[PDB]
Amino acid sequence: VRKETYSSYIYKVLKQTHPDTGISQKSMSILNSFVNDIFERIATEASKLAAYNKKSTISAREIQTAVRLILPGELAKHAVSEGTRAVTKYSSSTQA
Amino acid sequence: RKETYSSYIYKVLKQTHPDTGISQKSMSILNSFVNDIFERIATEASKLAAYNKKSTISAREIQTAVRLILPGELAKHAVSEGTRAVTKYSSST
Amino acid sequence: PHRYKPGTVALREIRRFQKSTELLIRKLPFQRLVREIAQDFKTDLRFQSSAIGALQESVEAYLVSLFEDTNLAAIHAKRVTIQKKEIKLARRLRGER
Amino acid sequence: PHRYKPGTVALREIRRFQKSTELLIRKLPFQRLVREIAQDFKTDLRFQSSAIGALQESVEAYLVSLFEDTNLAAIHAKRVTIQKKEIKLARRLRGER
Amino acid sequence: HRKILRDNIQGITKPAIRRLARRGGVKRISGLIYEEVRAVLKSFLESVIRDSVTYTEHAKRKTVTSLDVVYALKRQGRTLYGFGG
Amino acid sequence: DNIQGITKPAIRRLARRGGVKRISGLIYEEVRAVLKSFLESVIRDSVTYTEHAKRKTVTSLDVVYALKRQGRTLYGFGG
Amino acid sequence: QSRSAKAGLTFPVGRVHRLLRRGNYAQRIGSGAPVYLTAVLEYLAAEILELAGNAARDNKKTRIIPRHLQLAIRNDDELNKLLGNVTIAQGGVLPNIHQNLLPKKSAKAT
Amino acid sequence: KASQSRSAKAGLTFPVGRVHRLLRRGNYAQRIGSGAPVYLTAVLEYLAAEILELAGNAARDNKKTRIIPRHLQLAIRNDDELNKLLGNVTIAQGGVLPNIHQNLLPKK
DNA sequence: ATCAATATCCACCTGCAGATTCTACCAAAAGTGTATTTGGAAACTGCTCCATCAAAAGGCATGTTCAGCGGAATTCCGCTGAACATGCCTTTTGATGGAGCAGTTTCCAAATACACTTTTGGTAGAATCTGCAGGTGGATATTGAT
DNA sequence: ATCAATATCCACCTGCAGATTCTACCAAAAGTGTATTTGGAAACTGCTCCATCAAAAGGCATGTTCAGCGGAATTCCGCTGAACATGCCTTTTGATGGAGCAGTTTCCAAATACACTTTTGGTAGAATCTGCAGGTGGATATTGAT
Ligand SMILES: [Mn+2]
Ligand SMILES: [Mn+2]
Ligand SMILES: [Mn+2]
Ligand SMILES: [Mn+2]
Ligand SMILES: [Mn+2]
Ligand SMILES: [Mn+2]
Ligand SMILES: [Mn+2]
Ligand SMILES: [Mn+2]
Ligand SMILES: [Mn+2]
Ligand SMILES: [Mn+2]
Ligand SMILES: [Mn+2]
Ligand SMILES: [Mn+2]
Ligand SMILES: [Mn+2]
Ligand SMILES: [Mn+2]
Ligand SMILES: [Mn+2]
Ligand SMILES: [Mn+2]
Repeated sequence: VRKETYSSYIYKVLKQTHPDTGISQKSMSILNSFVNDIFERIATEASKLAAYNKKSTISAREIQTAVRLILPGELAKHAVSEGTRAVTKYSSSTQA
Repeated sequence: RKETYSSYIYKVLKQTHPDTGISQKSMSILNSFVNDIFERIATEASKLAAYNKKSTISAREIQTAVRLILPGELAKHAVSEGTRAVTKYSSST
Repeated sequence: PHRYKPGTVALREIRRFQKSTELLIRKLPFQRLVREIAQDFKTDLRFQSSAIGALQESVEAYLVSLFEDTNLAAIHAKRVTIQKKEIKLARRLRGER
Repeated sequence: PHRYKPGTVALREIRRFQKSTELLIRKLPFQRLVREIAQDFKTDLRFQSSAIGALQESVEAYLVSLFEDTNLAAIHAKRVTIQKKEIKLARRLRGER
Repeated sequence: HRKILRDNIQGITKPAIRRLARRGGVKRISGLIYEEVRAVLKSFLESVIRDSVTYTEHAKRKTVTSLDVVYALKRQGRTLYGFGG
Repeated sequence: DNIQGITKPAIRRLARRGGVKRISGLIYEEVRAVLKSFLESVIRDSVTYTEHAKRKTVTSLDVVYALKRQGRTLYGFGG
Repeated sequence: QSRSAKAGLTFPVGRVHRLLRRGNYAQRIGSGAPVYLTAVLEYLAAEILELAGNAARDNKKTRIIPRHLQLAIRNDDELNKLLGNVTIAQGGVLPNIHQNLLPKKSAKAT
Repeated sequence: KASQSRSAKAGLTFPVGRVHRLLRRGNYAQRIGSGAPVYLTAVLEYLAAEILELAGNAARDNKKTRIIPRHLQLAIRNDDELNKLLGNVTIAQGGVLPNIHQNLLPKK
């Protein structure tokens, strides 16, 4: 049976910036739980948001406020930045 | 036209101690209590299910749920009352 | 003249306030504070009435919760006077920074 | 005839142990206890290796974390030796009850 | 002259603080406690208002409700009864 | 006594990593107390997950969820 | 006849079933679950109500108010644990004054 | 005809479609907006690189090239924001930041 | 300040658990096209209730005196932990039948559905009942000087 | 132990906010009965990796010596509680304006519902490159006897 993680990615992202740097087995297991940990953290606050506002949907605005609540100062800043970029660069739903 | 458990809480109260009265805010607190725990259980149930590759939350999840989220004596008595009612719900064929 | 040995009326006070449950910070002054604090986030914000209460009941619950712990950090240093240093430790152990 | 002053190997050990991240409880003993304890919940229970790994890792982490708080407790009493009364306050000011 | 007021953390009077610690069983209060207590009280409200308003802003509202203060509290482990939810 | 198996040294070590310099005599049996009381609260929760998953073995992710609902989240073993 | 009735419950089994559905917990919701939960929820409501009244009773009163709730709670190994990180508005604190803070040196009778 | 991936579109290297999959079936709400998964993935990859960078430095600072848990710990613990975000998280094999209270040392 | 006895450092080199470039097959995603479906963002607006100014009213914060007693600096000592060398028993290590956990096919008991039809718990309201806060008083404690 | 100042208690009192009591319009609910889609418990056994044990490692247990830490006893001052008085502003009761929350309807952009097509990250795993833990020997810092 197949099981997937964020490993490949975690690794490619590591390598992108710092090429001659590697990652131990446990380390990858840990960084994976971190992602999942936060994934839930966020998706859950989002769930509650919408719920709170008789809204049946999770937009980006929810994922936003969530991110805003969950993450700390300077890190909530950078996240949201990265969030709204990725989306805008995604609405180039044409050529690109 | 918001809902609330006030109405039943009051019954449940009177059933045993008919004389006793429950203040306005005392009632509001109790409502919170019920929604709170309701919340904890459902959520735990929801996970027990998810953890175990199931699409349905049965009374079986609800039970384990209770076991995980309540203290011994409360948990004990809950599982009973729980089983009880669900057994009597099937007795009514 | 009549004089109550120091610490006697104080105990009268402890017994007193643990028996009651009314808030202990002046309402308005408190409201003021909340408003001030909030201003630093969103300007021209209207506060539902009860939001101040849920806010106040909240803080007061905490400060009292925190004081008990503080008082335990005092008796610990074989003292009976809460010192700025207790709060530090008291908060440090409930884990708050 | 060489001999270290009372408390010089202590720090050597503190410094020595904070640099590492090796588990500090012998595994078998721990393993037994974990099992002894689980027996009271269900008999004839099998334990994944890692499941016992997860426990020791976390239990130790916890104990270490508590010892720091305990030490702070002792330094608050102008002492440098952690007494039972220390762990006690450390826990009380954390909720564990 | 006629139009002057002030910002308010000193609005938390020494007598008040004394009272809280009183209900908390404190019998003897060293003088450095007060500004200390104030320091804390501030960053508590600051922490709760923040999250609590992040909620109003999301509701597109401009009126901090109570289930606003409430969800904010819950979010943080401090759960409150007697105001909704 | 297996709980006795948690040798006087191990307690000592943890307490070093913990930053402790001088350890009073009582600390040892006390630490054992804490330790057991911890393991118990965790395993009860753990095993409960086990019986629900109708298994006889206690998985690593069983400990993990237990630890999670206790507010003691762990990284390094899955989940 | 209502499921509440068909179960001996006074709590809205109907309601709880819906809440659970429009609550996002599982894809599906076992038919018996909502029953089992409504029972668990009724129980607790009564348990506290019982201890709550008792506190009112002891204070010579007939109307349960928050201090009673808060007293019932902080004095019950069970409830005080289930409601460890919950705050009762207008509840107060269990009366308690540490010994080191009390007066004297042995002046009892002998 | 030809086509890239949604991750490719957003300039991301973390699985956008997957995060969208998990989001839907993760039971959080009836609907999952089309941008939400893109936004979320962006955040995640961010933090992902954020710990990674820091954890890397931790390692390199010690003339080592492979990140082991100790590095992640030292990393998380010194970072204010991460340390706060992961305060109730314990890292298997991370040790603790070295720190010996003054009242226990003679001077130095 | 002067040795020793040891602990700590660090540039130097090496074998093995474990990372790496490789080719590669693919169940399962992720993507895509047309069709069908809808839950929220916008536009309008009824009324609840948040922000105010008002001028009396006194409960309550603030400042100053006074000294009682608690906290801090300081001396001395009994004893409790740290250190240390030892040599035995308990834990660590490497290998293995096989106890149970995952992997997959399955067939209806059980759970959605969409439409109705019967029933019940919230809501603006009106005659009215009632538990207890807010006060006084005389008896009964509790404090503290003497 | 006694006497005076005070605080607390305990019983009878009562106007008033907030609970008790029917009345009844009703819309959002909850029950009901097939038609019908689906996940969970079942039966099997393929496949890890758990429990068990023998054998050489090495950490622990232990009794002795004693430094120095803790806790007692002591002394003293200045910090904070008790008491009392001054007048500031908080609290209270409206009365009044209108900012916004919130109930409704609405229609279409954006999202769900498959069928079908292209793409990909997971994997078993042989070939093989390599980071670094670990064991060595000599410079270099730290600790304590004097
Ligand atoms: Mn969206
Ligand atoms: Mn009083
Ligand atoms: Mn108790
Ligand atoms: Mn009980
Ligand atoms: Mn940072
Ligand atoms: Mn190449
Ligand atoms: Mn629509
Ligand atoms: Mn006047
Ligand atoms: Mn004096
Ligand atoms: Mn004294
Ligand atoms: Mn078998
Ligand atoms: Mn009815
Ligand atoms: Mn009264
Ligand atoms: Mn000393
Ligand atoms: Mn590929
Ligand atoms: Mn090395």
